[PDB]
Amino acid sequence: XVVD
Amino acid sequence: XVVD
Amino acid sequence: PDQSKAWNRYRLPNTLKPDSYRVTLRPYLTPNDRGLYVFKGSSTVRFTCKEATDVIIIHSKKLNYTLSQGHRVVLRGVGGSQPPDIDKTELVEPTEYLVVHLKGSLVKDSQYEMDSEFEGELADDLAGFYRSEYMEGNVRKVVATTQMQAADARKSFPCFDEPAMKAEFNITLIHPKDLTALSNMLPKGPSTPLPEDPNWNVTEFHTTPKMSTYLLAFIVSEFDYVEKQASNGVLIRIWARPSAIAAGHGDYALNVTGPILNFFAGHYDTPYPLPKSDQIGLPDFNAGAMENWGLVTYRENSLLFDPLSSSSSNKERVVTVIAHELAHQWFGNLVTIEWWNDLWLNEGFASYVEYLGADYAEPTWNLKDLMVLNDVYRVMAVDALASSHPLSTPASEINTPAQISELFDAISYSKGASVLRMLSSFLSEDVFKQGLASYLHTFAYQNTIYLNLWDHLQEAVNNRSIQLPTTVRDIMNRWTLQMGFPVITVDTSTGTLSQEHFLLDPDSNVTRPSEFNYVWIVPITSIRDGRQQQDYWLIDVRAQNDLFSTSGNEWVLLNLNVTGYYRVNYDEENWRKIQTQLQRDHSAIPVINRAQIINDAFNLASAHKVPVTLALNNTLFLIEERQYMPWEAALSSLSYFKLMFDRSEVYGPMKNYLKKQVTPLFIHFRNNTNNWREIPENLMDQYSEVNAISTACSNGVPECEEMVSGLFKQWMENPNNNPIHPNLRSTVYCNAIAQGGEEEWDFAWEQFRNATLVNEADKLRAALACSKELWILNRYLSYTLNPDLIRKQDATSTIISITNNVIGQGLVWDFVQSNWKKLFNDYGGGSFSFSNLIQAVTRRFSTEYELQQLEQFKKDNEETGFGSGTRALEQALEKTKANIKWVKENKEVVLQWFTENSK
Amino acid sequence: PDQSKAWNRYRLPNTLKPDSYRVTLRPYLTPNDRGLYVFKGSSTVRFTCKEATDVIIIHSKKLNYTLSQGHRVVLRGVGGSQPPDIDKTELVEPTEYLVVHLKGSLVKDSQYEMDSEFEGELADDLAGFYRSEYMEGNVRKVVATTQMQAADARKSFPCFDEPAMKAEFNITLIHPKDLTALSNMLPKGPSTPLPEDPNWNVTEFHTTPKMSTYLLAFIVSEFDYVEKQASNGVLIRIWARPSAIAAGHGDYALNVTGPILNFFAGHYDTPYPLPKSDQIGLPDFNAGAMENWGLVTYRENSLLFDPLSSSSSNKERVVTVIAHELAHQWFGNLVTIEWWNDLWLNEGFASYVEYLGADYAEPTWNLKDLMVLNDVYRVMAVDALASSHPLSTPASEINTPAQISELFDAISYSKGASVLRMLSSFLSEDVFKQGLASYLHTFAYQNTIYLNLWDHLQEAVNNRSIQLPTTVRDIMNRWTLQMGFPVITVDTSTGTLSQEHFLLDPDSNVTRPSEFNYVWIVPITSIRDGRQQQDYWLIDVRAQNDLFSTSGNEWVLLNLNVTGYYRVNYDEENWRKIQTQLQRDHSAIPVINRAQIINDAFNLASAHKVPVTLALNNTLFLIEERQYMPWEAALSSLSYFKLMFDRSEVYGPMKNYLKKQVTPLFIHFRNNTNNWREIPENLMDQYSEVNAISTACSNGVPECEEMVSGLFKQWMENPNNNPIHPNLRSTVYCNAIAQGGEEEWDFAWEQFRNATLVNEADKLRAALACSKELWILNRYLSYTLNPDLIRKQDATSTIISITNNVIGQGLVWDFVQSNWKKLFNDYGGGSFSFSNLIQAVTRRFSTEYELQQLEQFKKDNEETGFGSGTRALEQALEKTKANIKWVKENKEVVLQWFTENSK
Ligand SMILES: *[C@@H]1O[C@H](CO)[C@@H](O[C@@H]2O[C@H](CO)[C@@H](O)[C@H](O)[C@H]2NC(C)=O)[C@H](O)[C@H]1NC(C)=O
Ligand SMILES: *[C@@H]1O[C@H](CO)[C@@H](O[C@@H]2O[C@H](CO)[C@@H](O)[C@H](O)[C@H]2NC(C)=O)[C@H](O)[C@H]1NC(C)=O
Ligand SMILES: *[C@@H]1O[C@H](CO)[C@@H](O[C@@H]2O[C@H](CO)[C@@H](O)[C@H](O)[C@H]2NC(C)=O)[C@H](O)[C@H]1NC(C)=O
Ligand SMILES: *[C@@H]1O[C@H](CO)[C@@H](O[C@@H]2O[C@H](CO)[C@@H](O)[C@H](O)[C@H]2NC(C)=O)[C@H](O)[C@H]1NC(C)=O
Ligand SMILES: *[C@@H]1O[C@H](CO)[C@@H](O)[C@H](O)[C@H]1NC(C)=O
Ligand SMILES: *[C@@H]1O[C@H](CO)[C@@H](O)[C@H](O)[C@H]1NC(C)=O
Ligand SMILES: *[C@@H]1O[C@H](CO)[C@@H](O)[C@H](O)[C@H]1NC(C)=O
Ligand SMILES: *[C@@H]1O[C@H](CO)[C@@H](O)[C@H](O)[C@H]1NC(C)=O
Ligand SMILES: *[C@@H]1O[C@H](CO)[C@@H](O)[C@H](O)[C@H]1NC(C)=O
Ligand SMILES: *[C@@H]1O[C@H](CO)[C@@H](O)[C@H](O)[C@H]1NC(C)=O
Ligand SMILES: *[C@@H]1O[C@H](CO)[C@@H](O)[C@H](O)[C@H]1NC(C)=O
Ligand SMILES: *[C@@H]1O[C@H](CO)[C@@H](O)[C@H](O)[C@H]1NC(C)=O
Ligand SMILES: [Zn+2]
Ligand SMILES: [Zn+2]
Repeated sequence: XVVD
Repeated sequence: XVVD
Repeated sequence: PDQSKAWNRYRLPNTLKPDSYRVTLRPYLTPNDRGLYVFKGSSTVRFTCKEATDVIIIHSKKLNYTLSQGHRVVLRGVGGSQPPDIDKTELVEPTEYLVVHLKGSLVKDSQYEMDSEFEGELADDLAGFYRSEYMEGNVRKVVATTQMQAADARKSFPCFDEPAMKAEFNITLIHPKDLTALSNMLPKGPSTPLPEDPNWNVTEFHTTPKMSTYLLAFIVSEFDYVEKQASNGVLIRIWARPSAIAAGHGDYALNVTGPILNFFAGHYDTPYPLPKSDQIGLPDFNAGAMENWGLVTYRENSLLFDPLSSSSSNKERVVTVIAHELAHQWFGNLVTIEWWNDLWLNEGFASYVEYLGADYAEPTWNLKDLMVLNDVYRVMAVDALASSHPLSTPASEINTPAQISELFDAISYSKGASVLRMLSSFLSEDVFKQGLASYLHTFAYQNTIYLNLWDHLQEAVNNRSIQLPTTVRDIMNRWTLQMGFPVITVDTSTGTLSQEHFLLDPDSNVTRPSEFNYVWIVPITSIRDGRQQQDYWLIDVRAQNDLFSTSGNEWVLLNLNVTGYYRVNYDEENWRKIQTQLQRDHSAIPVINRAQIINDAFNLASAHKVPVTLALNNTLFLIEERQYMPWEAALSSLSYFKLMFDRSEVYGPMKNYLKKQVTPLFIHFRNNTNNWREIPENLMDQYSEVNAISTACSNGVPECEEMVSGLFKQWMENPNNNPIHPNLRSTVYCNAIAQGGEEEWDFAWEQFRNATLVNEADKLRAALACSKELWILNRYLSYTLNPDLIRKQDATSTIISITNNVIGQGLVWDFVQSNWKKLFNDYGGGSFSFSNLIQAVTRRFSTEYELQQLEQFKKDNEETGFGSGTRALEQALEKTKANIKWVKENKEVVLQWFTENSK
Repeated sequence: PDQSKAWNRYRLPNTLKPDSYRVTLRPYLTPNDRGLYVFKGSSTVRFTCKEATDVIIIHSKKLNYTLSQGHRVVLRGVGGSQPPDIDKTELVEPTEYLVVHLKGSLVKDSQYEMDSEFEGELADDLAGFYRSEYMEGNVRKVVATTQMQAADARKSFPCFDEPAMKAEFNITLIHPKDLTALSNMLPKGPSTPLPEDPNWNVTEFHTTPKMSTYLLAFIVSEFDYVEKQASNGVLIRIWARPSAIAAGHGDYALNVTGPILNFFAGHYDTPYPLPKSDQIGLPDFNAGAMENWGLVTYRENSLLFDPLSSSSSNKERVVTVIAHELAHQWFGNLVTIEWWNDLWLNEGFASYVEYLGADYAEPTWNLKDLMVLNDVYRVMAVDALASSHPLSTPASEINTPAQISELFDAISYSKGASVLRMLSSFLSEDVFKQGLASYLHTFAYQNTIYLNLWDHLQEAVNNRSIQLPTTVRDIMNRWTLQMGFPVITVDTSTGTLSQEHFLLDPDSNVTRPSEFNYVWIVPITSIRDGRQQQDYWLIDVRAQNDLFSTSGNEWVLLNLNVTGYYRVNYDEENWRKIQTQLQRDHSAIPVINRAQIINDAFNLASAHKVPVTLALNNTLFLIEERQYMPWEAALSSLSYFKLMFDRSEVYGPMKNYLKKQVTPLFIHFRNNTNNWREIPENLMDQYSEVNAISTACSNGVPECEEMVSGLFKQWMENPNNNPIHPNLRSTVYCNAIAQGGEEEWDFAWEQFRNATLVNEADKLRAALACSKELWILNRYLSYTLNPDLIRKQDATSTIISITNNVIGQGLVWDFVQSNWKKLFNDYGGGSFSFSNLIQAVTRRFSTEYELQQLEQFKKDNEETGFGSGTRALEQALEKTKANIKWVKENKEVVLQWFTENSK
């Protein structure tokens, strides 16, 4: 994962 | 009574 | 508590009836070593035993007794009666009694006297004998003053405190030698020094007429006055703080009071029997004014008037409130309600008759017309609910002080006034006043119920050989004993009329049965193409008459000048003809009926009786309407749309529509006033101008925003030279604060704190609630609860102003849910204005979420209860449920209509 | 369900272990007669029986099976095994299994193959094999694409869908002949026409390495690309919508991707083993990016970059996100977590290593320093709660997909990064990377737990003869297996240090026991009057060392450049010396430590460890601070004050204080940029400028309000010639909307709807939430829920922007309470960003009223539960209770401080  |  | 004991029941026994009282009261206007202001008193009541009894039950509230001869009171014989010994006394707090248990029974038709010595707090609580405070420079002035109505005479001395227990009162006030004592009557002989301490004087007053306890007044102050003997020989004095009197601010009251008193005496062929009528303005006062017989009390903003700083609206308030309280000298004082369930016999009368008196004093203002907006349409809002109540509620339902105070409401006042307006219309005022003169003559110094009124109006009808479809009683019982009012629906194709009980929510549950089946006997006036037709009486649920049939281009309208307490619907073809008339030449329809067309259609739309687009279409002509009344009716009806939609996508288009509709009127006034240098000559045009500014600025007319911000800035630059005409101040202040920031708010707050006129302080106090900043509204809410900053008399009024602001809604509702005990106990939970707070905070509710909060609020506060706001909570639940459904049904159609008509 | 049955338990049995899979998938990119987009597939999994069993339990989610030979699957032998017959199959929905019940038992250490044929919806749900949509002119383009992490591979084909079940995968995609098929590997031979229908092609891909199911990617599109072979021989391609590629918007990604990949390969002495690494940007994507091995997927705003319209901040996001996902090729793909409880081994590593890669590509930006704000202080907020969790949670607590998704949080990412930053600091990066190279070599194509990491770092320590106070395991277990971090308190009179677990609320209840007693082994760096001292290790709760003793004018500070994961407190005399230094010459303290002094003191004040006025006094020097970092630390800490006070009397004075503090900086930038014509050269100065504008405008600097409104107006007058530099757009748009009205909002909304850059749309989408009008915020909230207006990927992010607005608080909280099932089911209740929504809507709560709503919300939704937001709800309850107490204790002192210091 970036969660954003 | 005026209540006002 | 045990209901089998008389002292646990709220109504007094019928066993004892007072004849007369002497009361001595001594207020202490400096604090004691405890920091408390107190009053000390004594009383003797002479009373007649009507039925043998071994208990004396008398009202007593927050009084401490000095023991005498071993008990709280002493009981003595009169005319040879020989009363039993006292066993013991008790104070029963819920029912507010002193209970004197006797060792034997009193004798039927014998008199007795009971002596008491007592002390109470002269509290800042605006009830009973209480204290009011003001500053003269840095000197604290403390006034002892009274408010007894409804149930607070018992807070000053023990008494049989119900309105039908009339008696004569012999008042003595003991007061500092430098201060003036006032009461209902004139002083009896000179004021003498107190023997124990010559720093105090003793002032005894002449005996009152036979009268109700709630009308007693006792005042100790250093006020000044102006005076003038009225043309009927009665002495009028206007009393107020010395600086106000010196400034001339009592002069307008002096100009109008005596002339109105004389007018009423002539109109009702019934003299005012007392030697004087004092009008006095108090710095701290719960209500607006109070009709105490011989000593009428007022808030300062209701009595005083400054021609250089008060608005025309303020001037109208002064003359109307004076006229109202003077009306009560006849309808309330001379003749008094038997019990509070029939309160409209006092308040409905004063609310109608005030216009006659005010019109007498100011004949160029055309005040009588304002009844349609200020009474008829005002009360129809609540009287279209299933949880409304009849004008005369059954007496057995009205028992507690909370239930009594609750009735000082739109029904008792404005429906009372509306039904009397209707009655005057179908009888004629000549026949009406003839029956009233008879009523007043017969029942002078006594008490009445609604039936007594009908009997005397009938006597006048019978003398004039006036033919009605039935007796006055049977007509008027329909309007008095069942709640609500009819909508009269006309089919102009056939000339059929029908009536049904008008409910804002079709699905609401009317649980109060009516022995009249919610059918009325209705006097119907009408016009055809502007020409008045013959009158008609609708007696059945449906009828047919060619008066109501049209063909070709003809239109009809019912209820000319809205004299009748009913709404009107038509077939859609007649509505379209009315709308065509409004486009062709709106002046062809009487101005009051233009207001009617707008207000009725909006209400009908809510009830699913016309499409909402029909009601909105009725507002299209307003773009060329200059009259105050139709615009005010529209703005009043659209208030509901704002409450429903100002947190929604509908609001932009709504504002765009109002901006479009008001711009030409705003520009008209800009030009006509020579760029705001002048105000219109006519009062209604003055009011139209104020509404045009308010509406233009609220809805984003750029010229208006620039004007108000410019004027307020000019004032900030020259604080001692206010450039804003008094008529414009409320709206300029509010909108300048809304458009501005912390700097404008802080300036207005300092102006409020430093105010030397109640009228000016009031305008600033309302304006400060117009901030769009949540942090500022929160800070302001904290000030409303601080009696050093905002007088207690003004706390809940200011809270209401905050909740009316869309940004203040969540803030105040959350506060009310979180602080219910505090508000209930300390902010008038059992008094007159509490329903107003509940109404204001809940009227936006239109969601299941808010409904669930309201239901939980009811559940969570069961133990405290809701005091004089109990019915208002039931009404709020009903309206919220109606609102959820209405928004669902109307939001899309309304969004589209405002979008498509605002361009 | 019955817990004794293996198919009702969330973890797979250990009885079967897959070896390899072939999967064929065929998406249908036009709707069927039902209006559904579907995909059809087949699979064969070869697996080894590890323990005799009569059931095959395999993951399957939202798949429908085509019966073959009488059952949902076919079971075959391998290498002579002879499997039993299938009895029946079932789908068990809660645990997401296909369960194959057998008539006998499989044999230990034998292989079997299972064949399936299936169909699923190619839904717009951003999970599994799903559809993404965009427009090219008026032509609808539909893309089939994937997101498997954490637990959605099973939504595309049946598989043993846990990360330690590694296997090789043989992928075939059947797709329209005109569209390109992409997967992890390169195609195996040419794409051939489908025999049944030559309008479709068949593309088979080379076998993957041994890898986890969550890393599989399958994409069918008509995207274009740019390409370049990296210096390590690996082919890099950047894929996106044709118009973006043609415009050059993939060029920045191409500039940095290969060089970063090569950098990591060298730094960790471990080659990237695959022939290519595709980067691809999707129009609809749940997360920010995803490290699929060989096919890295991104939101457009994370990969594409327009040098003429994207900001410097956007550019930093692109290089850092690319660096992050590339870091995972080593830390996550080659070496993979054994189970999700140890997620930081993937995400904490990528979060730290991203800075090394980004710094390599952009060495002038000094990005590594941003770790202090973006990781350390970011995570310390939640890690100071009793309801935080250890970096490595016990594996037995992490079972459901909701519990797994919940761990993609500030702990796993930013605490992971912080602890690695600390470890690198005390080991040196040379020793650190040596141990990591060993770790990667040993565990390549396998799975690890935290202990495996310590063993390999220990090997490097032992080889270098580095002496530590104990083993790497025992030091690092303190930071990994217990939650929280210490505050280190220094008494500079005596040189004593002590540590205790830092809790924001002293009264909070830590219920998770620690076998380490919440005592840490802490590497302590320090400076004395700006000169670095010898390093120290604090091993006990208290110690004494002359390193920490001062006399005369000397000051000390601990944690130079905040390399250690701890906060620091001092005796008040040392704090006063620090404040004196800040007044005398603030440049004498390293810039990171100026941020530290501010952020630590504010947190300490909350915990009652310093007076709040000490923390506020630490902000006084900011009036002459030009550096980005200390200002950003202050603004971050003061965010809490805004949340606590922006609905209160404290807010005016707070804004007045910030206005005063920022005005000279704002004026400095006005002058230095030649009236906003230029931007600073240095990245940190660019960020300082943006914060100065944002802060000036939010807090009422008149020159700022005029500037932003002027620029936005100029843009409205020339829509195709935007005069606002990209760096300034977010703040200018937001503040111009806040200062304006319906006209500005409508203009920005149309710009958003017509946007042709995700970076531009994102700035507008956030700005629209800055309206001060409640009706506009309500209307905007309704748009967030309409997928035709705001893409589903952006719905909850936009809701968060609305609730951050003080006027949006009540609106959104009431909406969340009223729509919980809808949000839970349709807006990612089991996914990554759900905790963010709960956190945002509750962080203002500071009243008993709001606490009671939150508690009732928990009770009312017990049955639905809170999915991946469960811990966030517990944290919200803890914080709300702390906030009520903090406001009570601090509101008066804070009001007075801001009032007295803002003048
Ligand atoms: C209140 O004052 C009135 C008037 O002085 C008193 O009325 C007198 O009462 C006496 C004794 O009963 C009668 O004989 C007189 O005829 C009354 N005079 C008048 C003018 O009515 C009355 O008693 C006083 N009441 C109290 C309780 O003190
Ligand atoms: C409110 O007025 C609108 C506008 O006049 C009415 O809609 C029109 O109705 C006429 C006659 O039926 C049509 O021929 C027009 O085309 C309509 N115009 C538009 C713009 O829609 C509407 O009917 C009125 N509402 C009601 C309840 O009568
Ligand atoms: C996936 O493809 C690989 C590579 O073609 C297959 O691996 C071969 O498997 C056979 C049969 O078991 C072995 O004899 C060969 O040695 C393997 N080749 C290599 C290079 O490993 C694998 O069988 C395929 N898996 C599935 C399920 O189809
Ligand atoms: C924050 O700073 C204020 C202002 O300097 C401190 O209050 C002062 O303290 C000194 C030394 O004790 C006094 O002599 C001054 O008279 C104070 N000035 C004012 C304006 O109050 C305050 O102590 C600081 N806060 C903390 C916690 O140290
Ligand atoms: C009345 O008595 C109660 C009980 O002693 C006391 O608290 C109160 O102050 C008294 N009121 C006055 C006005 O003295
Ligand atoms: C007080 O008493 C004296 C008589 O001793 C009198 O002259 C004076 O006017 C009285 N004052 C008031 C205000 O009643
Ligand atoms: C009262 O009447 C007088 C005489 O008619 C008049 O001059 C004066 O303006 C009036 N005062 C007020 C305040 O209206
Ligand atoms: C009605 O007429 C009678 C007889 O003339 C008269 O005594 C009475 O007062 C009148 N009543 C009314 C209400 O006019
Ligand atoms: C799977 O089967 C269910 C039940 O028949 C059906 O509702 C659903 O549409 C199917 N899914 C697909 C993608 O065909
Ligand atoms: C589809 O198949 C043909 C071979 O028949 C090939 O030339 C073509 O490039 C393929 N296209 C794609 C996009 O895979
Ligand atoms: C990529 O690198 C080239 C060559 O160094 C440079 O000219 C170009 O500006 C860069 N592109 C971007 C978008 O930064
Ligand atoms: C440690 O040294 C040994 C012996 O030289 C070497 O084989 C091993 O790879 C080294 N390990 C690390 C982590 O450097
Ligand atoms: Zn990651
Ligand atoms: Zn009245």
